[PDB]
Amino acid sequence: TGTDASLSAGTVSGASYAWYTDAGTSNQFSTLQNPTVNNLTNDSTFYLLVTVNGCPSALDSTTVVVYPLTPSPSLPADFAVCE
Amino acid sequence: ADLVMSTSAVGNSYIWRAPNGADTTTASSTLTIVPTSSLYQSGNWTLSVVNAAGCVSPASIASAVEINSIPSTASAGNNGPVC
Repeated sequence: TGTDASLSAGTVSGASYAWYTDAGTSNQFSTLQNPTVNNLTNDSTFYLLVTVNGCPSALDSTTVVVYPLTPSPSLPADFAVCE
Repeated sequence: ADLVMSTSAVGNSYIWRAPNGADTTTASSTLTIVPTSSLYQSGNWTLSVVNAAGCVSPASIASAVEINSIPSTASAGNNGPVC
């Protein structure tokens, strides 16, 4: 939680790629085969479209799983000693 | 982009022929094609000239027209935050 991560499409010879932030390809995210995602704080999803000769394949959804936040370590209460 | 065709030939009217057989005419030596019309065709275009007697010249040597597609943006990144 809090760091960056990559997404990764498989390789199709001659294909263009497009990633969209939501389903229904309403808002384009990127054009890279292997784009990155910054600042993931919780689980999210990405949608990959692969296009060959102008024809898209079925939309490929993926989920980037975000590990949960870690607990603070536990130390004892203010202590005191003599020299 | 607008497609523009012209001839130096002199006549009373000009006949322009599209690669798919579409056939239009102009009153002058210059013709323009709007991207949304049925004439915005790539391929080999020809012209013939009509004189005052209604006699029509042999068609010209075809001039090829190439209409290119528009590429994607290949969205660029950066190198992350820079100190």
